[PDB]
Amino acid sequence: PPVIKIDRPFHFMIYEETSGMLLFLGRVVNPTLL
Amino acid sequence: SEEEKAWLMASRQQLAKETSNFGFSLLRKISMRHDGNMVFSPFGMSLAMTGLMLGATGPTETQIKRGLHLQALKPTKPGLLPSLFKGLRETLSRNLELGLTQGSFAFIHKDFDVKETFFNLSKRYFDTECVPMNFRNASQAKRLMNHYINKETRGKIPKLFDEINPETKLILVDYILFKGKWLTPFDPVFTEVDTFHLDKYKTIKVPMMYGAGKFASTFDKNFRCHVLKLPYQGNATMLVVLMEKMGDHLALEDYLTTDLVETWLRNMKTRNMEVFFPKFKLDQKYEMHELLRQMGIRRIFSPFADLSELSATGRNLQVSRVLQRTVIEVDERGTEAVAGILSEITA
Ligand SMILES: [Ca+2]
Ligand code: NA
Ligand code: NA
Repeated sequence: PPVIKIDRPFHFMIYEETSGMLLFLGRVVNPTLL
Repeated sequence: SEEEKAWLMASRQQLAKETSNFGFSLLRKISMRHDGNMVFSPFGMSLAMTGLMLGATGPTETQIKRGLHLQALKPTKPGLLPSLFKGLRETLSRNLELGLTQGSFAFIHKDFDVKETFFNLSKRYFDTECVPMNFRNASQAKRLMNHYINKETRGKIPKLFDEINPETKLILVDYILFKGKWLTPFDPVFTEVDTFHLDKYKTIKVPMMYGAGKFASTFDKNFRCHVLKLPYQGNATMLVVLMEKMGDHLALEDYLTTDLVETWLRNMKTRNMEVFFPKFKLDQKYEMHELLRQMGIRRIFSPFADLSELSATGRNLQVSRVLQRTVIEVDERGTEAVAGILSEITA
């Protein structure tokens, strides 16, 4: 079974799909701090 | 009537697309001065700048619209843009499964006379709650505003305000609160500390969640990045973009556009797979005064600012400060994210 392993820095976007409105946008380079 | 609905729908699609592009432009600017974790709300920023536009007029207002990538939005009607956020707010408020609420405050200095037409339009479009406030009593003003914002963010932003400029005449504050539940939750039993690579040399150990199920994903051969959809209930989703390679590689922020995002969505495939995704908690705040000037929004921050839709008498007002603060928590059940955006108006 395929795997995606998010074990390194990533970007994220939270979208509302009907409007296509981008609610939140960011990057995590280190998930143990703020 | 059917044609008005189609047209209002096309206008709303345009607003969303342009707000996404505004967001990517802003991320790029933020990343010039910040090398760590980042988060903010493109939607919240545009909604906040649109709130300000009710107070602004002439070139001051038009430059704001250009800055938001909203130049030649398909119609040229009075109140069109705020009416779009209003319409969008009423529909998003109806999907109860979405878990998205928003609101608006106007904190007004007790001696500062404001045009009723401003109150009327703000209430009409943003359901703004007006709270008179003595800004020459710094600590009282700070406590009252912080209580209000604390309540509406459910304690996720306890102290949006610290320093109070005693020349403040009005502070507009917009908040967005999103509580999403994953469509496929992570079972907390399987969450264990695992290796996360900070760069090519350093690793750290982080709480890593396990998910199994059908998930939509795709690999962009060009950037060498995996893009993964993590859907919530009520037709929202988190897109995660993961570069395989760490090193001298490409700054994704320099190429992030709606065209690119749509290319990824167009090429998604669904299949049973396992997802390992870390828990995280961010809390980021940015003064936007200077970044926004870097996107060409300038006059509103100058002594040429025309905010005469605001004052019952006399516009010698300007925006001294625009601050956003955003918190996000990701865990096995879902995502909770809250954004509070303030614009301070001074004499
Ligand atoms: Ca009215
Ligand atoms: Na201009
Ligand atoms: Na980057």
